[PDB]
Amino acid sequence: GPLPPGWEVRSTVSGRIYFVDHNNRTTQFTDPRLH
Amino acid sequence: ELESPPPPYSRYPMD
Repeated sequence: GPLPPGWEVRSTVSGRIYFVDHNNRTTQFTDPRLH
Repeated sequence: ELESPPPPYSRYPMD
């Protein structure tokens, strides 16, 4: 699957996608790939 | 976002 190596992808038991980016150190509930 | 506060950025998240 095509995914930039900076995008550390994790999924919450709530059924939510949640990002943790290694460069900016950011946590986003918004997935840019899902749209 | 409009969602609850996301999980604090831990470098390597194992859940």
